[PDB]
Amino acid sequence: PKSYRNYSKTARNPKRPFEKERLDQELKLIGEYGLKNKREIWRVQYLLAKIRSAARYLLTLDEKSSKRIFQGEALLRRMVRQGLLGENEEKLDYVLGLTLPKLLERRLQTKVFKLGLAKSVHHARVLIRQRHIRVGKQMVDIPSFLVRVDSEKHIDFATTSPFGGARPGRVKRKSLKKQKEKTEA
Amino acid sequence: GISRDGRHKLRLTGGKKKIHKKKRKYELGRPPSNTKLGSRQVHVVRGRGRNYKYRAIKLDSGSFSWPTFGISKNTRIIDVVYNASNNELVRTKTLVKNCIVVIDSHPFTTWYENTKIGKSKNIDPLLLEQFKQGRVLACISSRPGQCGKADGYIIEGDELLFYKRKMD
Amino acid sequence: GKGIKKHLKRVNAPSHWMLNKMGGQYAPKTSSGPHKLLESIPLVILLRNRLKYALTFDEVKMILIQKIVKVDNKVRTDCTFPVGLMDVIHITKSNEYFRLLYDIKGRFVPHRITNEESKYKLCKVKKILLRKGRLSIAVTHDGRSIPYIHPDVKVNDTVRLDLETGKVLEHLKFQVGSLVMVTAGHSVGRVGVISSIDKNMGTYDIIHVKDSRNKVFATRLSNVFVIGDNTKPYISLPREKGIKLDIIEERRNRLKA
RNA sequence: AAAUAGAUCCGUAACUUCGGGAAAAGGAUUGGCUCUGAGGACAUUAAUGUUAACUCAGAACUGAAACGGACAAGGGGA
RNA sequence: AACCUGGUUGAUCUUGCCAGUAGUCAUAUGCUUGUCUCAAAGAUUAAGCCAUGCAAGUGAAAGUAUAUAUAUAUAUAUGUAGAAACUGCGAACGGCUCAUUAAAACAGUUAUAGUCUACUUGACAUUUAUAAGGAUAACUACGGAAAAGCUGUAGCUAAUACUUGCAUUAUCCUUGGAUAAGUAUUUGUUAGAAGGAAUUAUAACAAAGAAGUAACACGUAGUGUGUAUCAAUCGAGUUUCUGACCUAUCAGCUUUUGAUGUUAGGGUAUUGGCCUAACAUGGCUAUGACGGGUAACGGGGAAUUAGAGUUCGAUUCCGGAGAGGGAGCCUGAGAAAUAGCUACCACAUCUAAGGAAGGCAGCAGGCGCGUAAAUUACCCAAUUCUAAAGAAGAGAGGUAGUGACAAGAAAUAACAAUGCAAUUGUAAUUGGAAUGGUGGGAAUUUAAAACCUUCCCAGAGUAACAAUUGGAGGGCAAGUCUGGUGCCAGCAGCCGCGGUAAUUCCAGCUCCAAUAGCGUAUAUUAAAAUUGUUGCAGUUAAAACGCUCGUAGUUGAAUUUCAAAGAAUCAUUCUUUUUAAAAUCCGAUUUUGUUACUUUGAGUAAAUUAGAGUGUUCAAAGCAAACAGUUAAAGCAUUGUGUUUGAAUACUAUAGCAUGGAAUAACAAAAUUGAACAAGCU
RNA sequence: CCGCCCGUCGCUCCUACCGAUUGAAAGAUAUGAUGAAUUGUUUGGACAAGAAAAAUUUUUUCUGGAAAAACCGUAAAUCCUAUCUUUUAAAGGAAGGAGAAGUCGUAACAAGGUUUCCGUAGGUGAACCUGCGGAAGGAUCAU
Ligand SMILES: [Mg+2]
Ligand SMILES: [Mg+2]
Ligand SMILES: [Mg+2]
Ligand SMILES: [Mg+2]
Ligand SMILES: [Mg+2]
Ligand SMILES: [Mg+2]
Ligand SMILES: [Mg+2]
Ligand SMILES: [Mg+2]
Ligand SMILES: [Mg+2]
Ligand SMILES: [Mg+2]
Ligand SMILES: [Mg+2]
Ligand SMILES: [Mg+2]
Ligand SMILES: [Mg+2]
Ligand SMILES: [Mg+2]
Ligand SMILES: [Mg+2]
Ligand SMILES: [Mg+2]
Ligand SMILES: [Mg+2]
Ligand SMILES: [Mg+2]
Ligand SMILES: [Mg+2]
Ligand SMILES: [Mg+2]
Ligand SMILES: [Mg+2]
Ligand SMILES: [Mg+2]
Ligand SMILES: [Mg+2]
Ligand SMILES: [Mg+2]
Ligand SMILES: [Mg+2]
Repeated sequence: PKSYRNYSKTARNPKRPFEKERLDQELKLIGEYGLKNKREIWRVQYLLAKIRSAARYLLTLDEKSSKRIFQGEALLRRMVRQGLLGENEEKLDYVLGLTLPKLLERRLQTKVFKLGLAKSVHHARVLIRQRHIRVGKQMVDIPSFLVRVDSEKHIDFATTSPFGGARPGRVKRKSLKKQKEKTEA
Repeated sequence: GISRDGRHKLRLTGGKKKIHKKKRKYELGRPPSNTKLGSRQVHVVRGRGRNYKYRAIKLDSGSFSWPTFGISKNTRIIDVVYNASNNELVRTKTLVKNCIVVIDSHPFTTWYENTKIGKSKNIDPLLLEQFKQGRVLACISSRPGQCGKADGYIIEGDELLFYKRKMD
Repeated sequence: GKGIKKHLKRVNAPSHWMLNKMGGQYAPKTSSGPHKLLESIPLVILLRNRLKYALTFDEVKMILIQKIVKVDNKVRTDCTFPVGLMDVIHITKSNEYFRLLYDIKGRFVPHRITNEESKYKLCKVKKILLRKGRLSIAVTHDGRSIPYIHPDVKVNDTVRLDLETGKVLEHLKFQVGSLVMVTAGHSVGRVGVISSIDKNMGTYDIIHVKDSRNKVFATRLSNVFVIGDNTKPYISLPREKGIKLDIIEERRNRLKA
């Protein structure tokens, strides 16, 4: 029989292929955050649309209703845990105000750049992909990793990295070798 | 063979059905037993859960009651004289559930020489003029093609008048 | 052919067994016995998925080969035997005793009773028969025939049964103030008392039950089990004592670390 | 010259001046014997008796598979 | 995201279509392709035809052993193993496909007071005995046939195979009497704890009467095998109510030969025109009968959609049907079975010419068909099933191989010094770090390989370890650059371009778009308020019947108890008291027409969907997990013993069951005449 | 207005239509005639075993029983006839659409040189002409 493991899509196409202002805004964001394609912009838009749809449906509902209370508390807790709302704007109306830069600010790439630790955002992307970064004693090499609130003070170099207290790489050791056989010949 | 389904019938509107299923063997219809008057001869047929029913093919005696008193006696069957379904069945002398037969009546008169508490009954006359010749009219009450036996009771009162009038 | 089926597929098994939808196309397919399939669990489920004593099916087999497991004071070697609601389970090698009950969800749990409580169970009557010679036989939910029943025992009430000898100890009536456990849809482990009985003439009968928190629910008459008189229950209960909270309050309680 | 022909029971096209064509074309049956059923009148009281006359249906047996047994009696179609 | 642009004119405002745009768990095909995870795959056309191999068997105390081996005690005894064969159980489950099928099947709701039911579970029994009978496999000897899962004659011998049959009490009136002498089932006469309702459990009287209650095995008071009836369980057969696509250039249909009813039988496991005999003249239909069509199996569901809707569902689960096409039948608890049998039609195999043997819509595989689809591989380790039930078997099932169907993550550099334009850019030149892809070896994984993770060794500069597919007049983002051709060749979804100075053809360069992906063809949804219930238009653009009457259908004036008086509340919300009448407590309780409609409950399969919890390194997923500790504290049971968990909730017709109700709507009761009550009456 | 435009006739290509041929082919349904196999009853009785003097014989009885027949049923298949459905050939006849500088006239658009149209009937190479009744969408909202 067919397998029982299912799957789903994460992006959606703009429906209007050659609109000038949207295209310019997309290039803005891609250049600012150092991304690869339009597909990443579209995945973030997809996620934000799901969030906003849930918030709208909850808001049209009656006050002191059990459904609203349960699901609104769950959604607000999830949002504040993600680091998108804060401390004094947890009221289910500030959900509708979340914009694209807010979500895009929580990527491990942006966080690695902003905390010193890298000279740019392209440097930040290349370091993550080369096994140099940890998030709390677990090594992460995926630049779309979204950092939660209580995990953002634990970003640091990895113990197995030459930038984090280990042996040097394949280039240093070969140069040192050539120097050794130079000085002992 | 014979089936008992309704897929070959017409609808109550008069339209005809399309068959898309074969016969299923849990609607068997096996052929009839034509029990006749003669020396005992009974066969065996097995039903679904290996439940046996007995096919009589020839019988000439049974157990017959006198309903007024509540007494039963084994006796001999002489003839068949009437059948309400069709009289082609008295012509071949076949025994079925609701036949009218004639039986030997000596065992019943002999038993009346114990004269249980029906001792003030005043036997009706027509039964006495029947007793004089030694034969009476009875009605079968069992199903010989299912139980293998032929049992019945003596006819009395208005039923006797009905069946006397039907036979003239 | 078209005879009786012998296989059971995993996604078609009753949902309260809680089986993994990966790893297999089949489910154990309990045998025929004292309980219905949908109101019971096979012994392999109890002995591998719940108690975790076994890792595979063949290990359950090797456990049962050595006669160390008893249900209702009799050893059983069938890997798909049905166990059911009020039955007691004894394991000699570990010296353990259990009674199966519903929790506040719809799933079975082993309750870990003590040795003294392991000598009886509660059976509810389903019908009473009169047979040759004018003797009366009661039929219980357990699929069990009790001859020489007391004349005051009726169809819907429960009785307390000794296990060493199949005799009756006492019987508990079915009234307006009796204590009850409910055993089917939308409320499967709730314990309340009783408030009223309806008796609709040609159709089902509805009865109403009040919690100890003054919450009221209703169900059919056929899924009501009497477990005590007005004051106290006659068996020990799991830790919630059949008190069901709504999802908001349950979430609030769970948030204590 | 041959083939068909009496009755009963089924089934009948094109075309048409709607009346026909039509016995269109085609198909089945038919003896003897033994039985069952249905069709009237009269006079004494739902009962009882007395009495006809020819037709029409159904069934079981029977024979070298024959039965409008001789006589009598359309061939059809485009 | 509840959206629109180009095209009729010299120019304008409309109706109206054509073209453009985006999605598809939607098929095919063209160009191109470095890494990992996940995994659809001969449905469409031909329910077309098949070489070869496999796909259902089974003995660990417990039916039968001088086939024959073997141990111990000493010719004897007690044991262990066992080719063949008889006996027992299973083979009616599983797997495959979608041809038939339009009140049929199916779905939700009912009934069986009209039935059958193996294995498993609980109750529990009636009219020579120190142990009965004969006969048959395997086996031995003599054989036949080209051939086959062919078998003849003769002689032996067992059983839980096939049979016969012994020994015993119970109840009513501190001995006897009557005896009971019969489980299911059938006939006749009666009496009568439960269900809404009994011709019900049950009891008596008179006739019949199956089948049974151990002439069995193990050595654990204990089991195995077998057995009459009742009950349970795993199921089935029938059955109530409601629910489908297109067509009226399908309007009347059914009934001689069962169509619709009644009476009596037959048959079946039971009811029934299911069948037979007699009798009556019924049954359905414009609210669409009877027919035709479907490139129609139904459902759980899928795609796209603001809300309405439109289209799909061969294919993981449930139900149905079939095994080349039809019809019959045996065994059995269960079959109208097809890797069971018998015959015909078609197709086809071997032959010594007499004869014998067939069914891939099971798993691989082949031919044909076509636009359209993979290995004649490994294993029973997991999920389960069958058996004489640890231990055997299973193309069920799992694992790999092929595989740009579909889905998720994600490389093709980064950084300095100098030089040069505006802190910056890099357009340019130099130098050192970082790192996979790749080759080798291991720790692991796994039935055994293999993949993924992890570690060691070798390993980038034109980092040649070199990204593509479509476009550049407008719609629509991007050249008025350079050569060739010259209404030819060609391009162009639409408007259009091309006739010697082409922004559109053929090329070079340069730019734009998406990017390990991007084009093209057919179908389908939105766009389409261009099918309009929400929500169109009908003087002149397409469109009011020549006119009136009329049945079905659709729609229909106003009126019957209206109020008042408080409180708890930031004017408002929520409520507390009852002002007519009659029938149940010696001035207190509650009852006072039906439906539609609306409120609240019950009952319901998962998968899919919505949705709560949880860092698969993230995500698509999954249903799991979390906590202390170089090896212990601490806790709770007296030296023992890890602890805390989660797998929620909603949804599941339009019909059906229960339930509060004051508005709106319908129906009832309502006069050339009708009630109530008091008192003499039969 | 040296504008626009209408129809017959001649040529080429493509699509559908009528059509003698009692045209042809493939299916489906119904009646009829034959009718393999087989459930059930009856007939039949190769021989197997019992009850009878015996010399390892004949006769009687009971019982069980194979081959083969008959009948009522369940009924594949073949053939003839009659309809219905789908596809399809053909002398000849007669339309529509597309194309090419063709021939003949000038019906419509201006009062288009006889205002234009509707219904009906007759006639003519063609567009068209004429009779009877109607409309303005007229070339007159008026004496
Ligand atoms: Mg079948
Ligand atoms: Mg296992
Ligand atoms: Mg003629
Ligand atoms: Mg115009
Ligand atoms: Mg099956
Ligand atoms: Mg009749
Ligand atoms: Mg389907
Ligand atoms: Mg198909
Ligand atoms: Mg398939
Ligand atoms: Mg299926
Ligand atoms: Mg085939
Ligand atoms: Mg078959
Ligand atoms: Mg096969
Ligand atoms: Mg065959
Ligand atoms: Mg195959
Ligand atoms: Mg393909
Ligand atoms: Mg054993
Ligand atoms: Mg082994
Ligand atoms: Mg170019
Ligand atoms: Mg559309
Ligand atoms: Mg629309
Ligand atoms: Mg719309
Ligand atoms: Mg319109
Ligand atoms: Mg008008
Ligand atoms: Mg003119």
